[PDB]
Amino acid sequence: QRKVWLLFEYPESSQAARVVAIISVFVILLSIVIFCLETLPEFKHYPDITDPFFLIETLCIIWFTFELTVRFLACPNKLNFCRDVMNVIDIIAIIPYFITLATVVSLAILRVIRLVRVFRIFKLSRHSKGLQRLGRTLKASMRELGLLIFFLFIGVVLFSSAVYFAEAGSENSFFKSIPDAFWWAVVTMTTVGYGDMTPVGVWGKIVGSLCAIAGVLTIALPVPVIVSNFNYFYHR
Amino acid sequence: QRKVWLLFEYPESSQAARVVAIISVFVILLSIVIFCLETLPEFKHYPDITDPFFLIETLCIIWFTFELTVRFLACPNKLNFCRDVMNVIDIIAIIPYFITLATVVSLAILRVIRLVRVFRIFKLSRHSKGLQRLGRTLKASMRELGLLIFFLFIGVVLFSSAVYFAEAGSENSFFKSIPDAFWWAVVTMTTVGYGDMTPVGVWGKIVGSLCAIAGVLTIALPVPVIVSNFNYFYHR
Amino acid sequence: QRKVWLLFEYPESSQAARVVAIISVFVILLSIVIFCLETLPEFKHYPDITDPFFLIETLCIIWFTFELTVRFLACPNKLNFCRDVMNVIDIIAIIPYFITLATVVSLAILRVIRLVRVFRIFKLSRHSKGLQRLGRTLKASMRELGLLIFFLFIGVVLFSSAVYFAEAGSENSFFKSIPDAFWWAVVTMTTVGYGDMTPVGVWGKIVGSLCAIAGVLTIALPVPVIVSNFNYFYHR
Amino acid sequence: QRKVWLLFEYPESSQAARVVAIISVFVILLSIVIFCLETLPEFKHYPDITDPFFLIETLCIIWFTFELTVRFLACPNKLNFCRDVMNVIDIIAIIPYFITLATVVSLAILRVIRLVRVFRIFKLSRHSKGLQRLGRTLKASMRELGLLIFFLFIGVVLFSSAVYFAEAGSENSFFKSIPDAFWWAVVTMTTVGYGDMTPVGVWGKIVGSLCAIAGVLTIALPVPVIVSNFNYFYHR
Ligand SMILES: [K+]
Ligand SMILES: [K+]
Repeated sequence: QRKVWLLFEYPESSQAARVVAIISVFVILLSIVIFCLETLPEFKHYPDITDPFFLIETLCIIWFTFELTVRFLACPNKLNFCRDVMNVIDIIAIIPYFITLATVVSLAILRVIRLVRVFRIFKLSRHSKGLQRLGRTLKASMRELGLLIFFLFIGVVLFSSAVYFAEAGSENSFFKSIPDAFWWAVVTMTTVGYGDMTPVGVWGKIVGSLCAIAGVLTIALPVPVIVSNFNYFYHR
Repeated sequence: QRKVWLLFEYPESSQAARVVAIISVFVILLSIVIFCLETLPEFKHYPDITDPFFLIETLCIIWFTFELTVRFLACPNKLNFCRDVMNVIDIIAIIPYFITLATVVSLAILRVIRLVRVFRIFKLSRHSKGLQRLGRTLKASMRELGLLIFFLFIGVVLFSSAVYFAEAGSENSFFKSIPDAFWWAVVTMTTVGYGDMTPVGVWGKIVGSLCAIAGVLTIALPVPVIVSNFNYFYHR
Repeated sequence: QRKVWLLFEYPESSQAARVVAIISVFVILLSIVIFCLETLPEFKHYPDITDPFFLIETLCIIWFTFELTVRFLACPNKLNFCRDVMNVIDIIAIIPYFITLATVVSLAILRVIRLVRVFRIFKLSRHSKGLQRLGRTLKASMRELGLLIFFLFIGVVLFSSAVYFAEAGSENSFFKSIPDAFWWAVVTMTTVGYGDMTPVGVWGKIVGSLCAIAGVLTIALPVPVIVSNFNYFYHR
Repeated sequence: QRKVWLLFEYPESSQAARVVAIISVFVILLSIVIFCLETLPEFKHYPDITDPFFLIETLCIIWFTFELTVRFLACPNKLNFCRDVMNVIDIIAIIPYFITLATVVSLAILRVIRLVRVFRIFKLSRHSKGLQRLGRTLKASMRELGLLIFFLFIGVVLFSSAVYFAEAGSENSFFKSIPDAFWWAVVTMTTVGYGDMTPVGVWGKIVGSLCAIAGVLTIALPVPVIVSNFNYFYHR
């Protein structure tokens, strides 16, 4: 039990453990590539047993379930294994296949279950030493970042309402309502700035200028929040 | 008096005070949602007693006025109650309902008062300690932010003048005048960058490149201003 | 001499000096507003004595020349009066009127001399206490800003070359040559991001992705340069 | 040998050394300008001996090869000469001419070798005192910048998948597949924001809003990484 546990959990234990970690990384990358390529227009049909993409998916899922079963059996205690995030992300990454397999042997639910496979990238943090530190740094500042998001929501509602009320007098305005102007306000406060929605009126232009100024303010506001978490997790 | 105080003002004093604060936050959120929703194209008519949006608005306004009256009567000092901003934001948020009610029982004046109701968001700062801290941090750096805004205005005027004078030789130019170029210059100095207004001439392109460089400078500039206020209120 | 000095130069000396400084600020603002408003299509025709804009310009120029002559006569040293930038910005701002007046009593030369009036904003630095400090902060980091501009130029040339050579295989590409791609590359490295020029090819999209990443790098790069100048002039 | 080595690679050795460095900078700039101007439509043909754009190239390449040969012959040892980056970049800068010359005396391969001439800019680092410091600062932070790029890739894959799956129900959507959405997700996470690809659905707009928020996060992320490298290489 301990031997296989250190073989599958500690890649630095031996060369075989490093090989296992490398093959796990390769399988994760292959599954991600297959998931991305499956949606290409020239590959989709208008699934089945003979589909090569299906075969690669079965191989990846078989490896994932074998690794998960081995780790669960070799875990020192079941509660810790079931409570660890790096294992819950793995158990979420396998269920969408099994739901699909049951139908082989309503479209609204099909929209989300096929989506959940994107989380396959998340066990890369296990094998990436730097990514664990980055995740810890992000988590340590999650409260202040949430507060910043709340402030951004306040500003986005303010500017959306202002621009809609200043643009109500234009017959060709894109802003039909504040819920419609939310997209523009959040794409302005965060400095992306698509050309698909811009004010045309003078008052709308003034409100947009104020929103752009607030966006300049808010693109630099979380910088001190990132500091004192970064430069802090690297020296101690 | 003192019984209903520390209860309508201090949620942490008792469970009843926490319940009152929670219901106040819920009413604020409901009023904000109703304000944003009522202008949707499928909801607006082309007000009245039977309108459900009107009923929810009356409920929210009744709760707001009851809370404001209770707080005013229970305050230990009438002088500072009016001077406090957290109460002026409350008293502004109730006026537009009463103006609307009088007409039920110049159109430009009607649009601004309707916009005034959007200040309902600001009472959320009372129940959010983090928002109070963020507001204090922003207020502590108001003067330097104003200086930065003045510098941005100087740059925006300079670049609008430059781009208009460089673009005067093009018959298809969007920049008809310096006020027209103001929108583009403030959209460039801020890194939003809409595609609705771009120079087409070579000299216009050079001026736009210089404006973009100055925009990188002007949004990388207020970072140290936010610092020494953040990381300062959280450490002292 | 010394009586009108410390009065035309030091507003804080007496109430009369403060009044003179206030009237100078008002004249500068009026001249700037008139300059911006003169180019509006409604006011422009398709100059003369009876033009109200011309009258306001003559009043502003008369005040400027009177103030400059008084300051020059009252200065204790003629050598440094010309060398000081706050006086050279004044002396450029008066020239365009005199050139225009001579014609009333090659068109490319006419557009630049009209343009150079934009520098009327810069005398506001004399009467703004914080603008001088901000200018000193910017000047103290001029060399590193120039280094950053040189790096940005290197990156812009590299990415323009890459995108043009990866996009020449498309008949509908906007990039006709490296100078054409310069505009897109400097619009991408700076995070303005206009939609007027975007790659359409796959290789063009990859090069654009790399340019956008380098743009994030180059917009986050000058922040430490602004620091150690800001927070340095405010503490020492 | 040592005398000419000091004359060539040490611009501070004498006035002649400074002259040699200046002429090398001038030749590099001339080659860059010629390379950029060669692709202009007014100059391209639809090469030969009489082409002036070929003669300037021959002169630049002759100077480059003379300098390279002199430096190689005057070097103290061959290993460091062939291992130093500022010399290997010179090696890459001369080969493309010789390949072109052979043909005068598979088309895609002929195009990439033309592209690789862009590296002519990189010899400017030798003669720029501050560019070496900037390169050292960038190199010292390359390990963490790679991790940041990896995080950006994870986020870009996640958001591309989310936006494609949310936008699958729209017949007019621009997102045909996850690789198509990769361009938009990069353009969003980096705060550039072209208007060529935007979601139109409500769920697509929500996913785009989340991607923009994460883009603000990822543009604020690398600032602390640049610090502790800057302000560190310039003080010790
Ligand atoms: K931006
Ligand atoms: K943009």
